[PDB]
Amino acid sequence: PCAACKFLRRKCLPGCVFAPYFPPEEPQKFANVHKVFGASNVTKLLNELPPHQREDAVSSLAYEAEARVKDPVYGCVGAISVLQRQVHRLQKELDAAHTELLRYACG
Amino acid sequence: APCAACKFLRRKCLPGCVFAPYFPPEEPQKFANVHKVFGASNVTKLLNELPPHQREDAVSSLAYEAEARVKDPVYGCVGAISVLQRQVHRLQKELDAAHTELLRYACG
Ligand SMILES: [Zn+2]
Ligand SMILES: [Zn+2]
Repeated sequence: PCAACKFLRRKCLPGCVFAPYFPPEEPQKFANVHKVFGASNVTKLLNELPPHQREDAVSSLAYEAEARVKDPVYGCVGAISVLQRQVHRLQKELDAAHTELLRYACG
Repeated sequence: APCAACKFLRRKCLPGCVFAPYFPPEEPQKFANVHKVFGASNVTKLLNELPPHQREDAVSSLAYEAEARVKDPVYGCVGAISVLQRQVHRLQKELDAAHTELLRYACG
């Protein structure tokens, strides 16, 4: 029984569409995804993808869902905002450093 | 005029519609993306998990996340995080090296 069928009460049949990606030892993975995206959407979105991309797709969904559970307002957009601010700060600092270095290089 | 959610769902946008303050008619693709990725029912319930003063930010985040998954159906906005993780590390390395070079100009 995969994590999905355990959660969903149903028997986990050969070819259960979640079993390849929701093992029972990771209950949190399916609970978060179901709460944020919904089991039906996930089946729909996985069917739209090449089979060889579905493992990475599930991993991304699980990451996004977990971030949504722990930060209901921003989810992982919060991380993106934090990282974008730090890029800006560092690029500003690098600007000053590069001009200082260029002045030294000119004698 | 019905909000973008009610126009998409082909239902009457009534006074008190939970979507109307956040899905204006001028931005139909915003709702279409959020509906595809999260679903109207999930957004309805999340919006009611939140106080009024956070709903606008929540929808903004959902919209960005859904648009990212339309553009990148595999990784979504996690691809952005991966890129930003690499870039921050790289810029920090470059800045540390520049500070080291500056000190050698003054001391070495
Ligand atoms: Zn199963
Ligand atoms: Zn409406």
